[PDB]
Amino acid sequence: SEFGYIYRLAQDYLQSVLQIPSGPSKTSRVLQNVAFSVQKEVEKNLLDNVNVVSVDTARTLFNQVMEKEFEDGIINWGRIVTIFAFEGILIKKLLRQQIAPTYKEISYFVAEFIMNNTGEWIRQNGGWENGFVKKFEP
Repeated sequence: SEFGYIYRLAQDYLQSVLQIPSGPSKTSRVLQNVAFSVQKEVEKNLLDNVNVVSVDTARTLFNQVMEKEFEDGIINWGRIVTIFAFEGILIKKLLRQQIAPTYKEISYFVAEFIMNNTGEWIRQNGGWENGFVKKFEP
């Protein structure tokens, strides 16, 4: 439910990256706008010499990059938006390099990280609808 909210955010962001067909919530559309901006820059600043052949590789890649994104233990909405930006980067490299034909599997370990590492802060700072949306909405 709390997890299930973040899973929907992650699933929505995935469906937008893959350009897949109601409609996301305002919260989700606001997140997708800011996340895709960050994604464009992060993919720029980095990834080639690593082949994402498996969803277990993208999960392993995700933990490696995000444990470094939060090393100092400081968190803010900008860092949390970078989580979704990196999920989009891994989907793209997965779609290309998967030695295989998984939407659900990626949404899950993105939500697991957010829930298990930022859930308390997100709540204490307004949640998605009273903290993130209020800060990033037009």
